[PDB]
Amino acid sequence: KKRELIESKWHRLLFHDKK
Amino acid sequence: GSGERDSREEILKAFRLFDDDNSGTITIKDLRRVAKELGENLTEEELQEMIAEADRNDDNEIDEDEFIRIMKKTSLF
Repeated sequence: KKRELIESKWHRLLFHDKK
Repeated sequence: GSGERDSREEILKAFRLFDDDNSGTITIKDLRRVAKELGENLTEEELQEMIAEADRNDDNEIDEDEFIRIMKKTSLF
């Protein structure tokens, strides 16, 4: 689901909890 | 009753941290800068997908409203 996969990047940038 | 003490603040901090180039908007350049700094060597395409997901202004820069919108959308804030 491209939508999810893309949203996951915004998620990842800020939620970059060390990893 | 958040009002002043609302997620809006945190969004705005994130907006500023993202907007390295200080365009008052988060550009593809800003996203690359952020990503690279985190270690995420993202491609033009990956970034443009992110851009396009948030962008409803057709200027290629995520403005405050758009950022607020996607930050809510994604449960980022």
